[PDB]
Amino acid sequence: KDQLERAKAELLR
Amino acid sequence: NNNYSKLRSMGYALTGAVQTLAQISDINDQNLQQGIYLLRDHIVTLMEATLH
Amino acid sequence: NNNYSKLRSMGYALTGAVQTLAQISDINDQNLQQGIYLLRDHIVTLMEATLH
Repeated sequence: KDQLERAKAELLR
Repeated sequence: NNNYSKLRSMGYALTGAVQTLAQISDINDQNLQQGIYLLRDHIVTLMEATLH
Repeated sequence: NNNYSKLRSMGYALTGAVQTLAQISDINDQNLQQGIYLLRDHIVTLMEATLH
C-alpha cells in the first residue's frame, strides 16, 4: 500500500 | 527535479509492488494447497478404519 | 495533448488495476480459507459420533 501511495505521490508535482 | 527524474523514481516504485504481490499470492496458494492435502490425508486414514 | 500529460493520465490508470487485483486476491483467499475451516469443523463433528 505504501508503494502505491508513493507512486501516486510522485505524480502530483 | 528533472521532468524525467521524478518519473523514473515513480517507475522504480511501480514494479516492486507487482513483484511482492506475486510472491504473496504464491505463498497463499501454496499454504492453501498444503492444508487441503493434509486434511485429505487425515480423512483417508480415518476413513479406512471404520470401513474395516 | 502535452507529452507529459497523456503519460500522467496513463500513470493514473496503471495503479488502480494493481490495487483492485490485490483486493480481489485477498477476498478469494479469505473465502477459500473460510470454506476449508467450515468443512473441517463439520467433518470433525461427524467423525466423533461414529467413533463413540
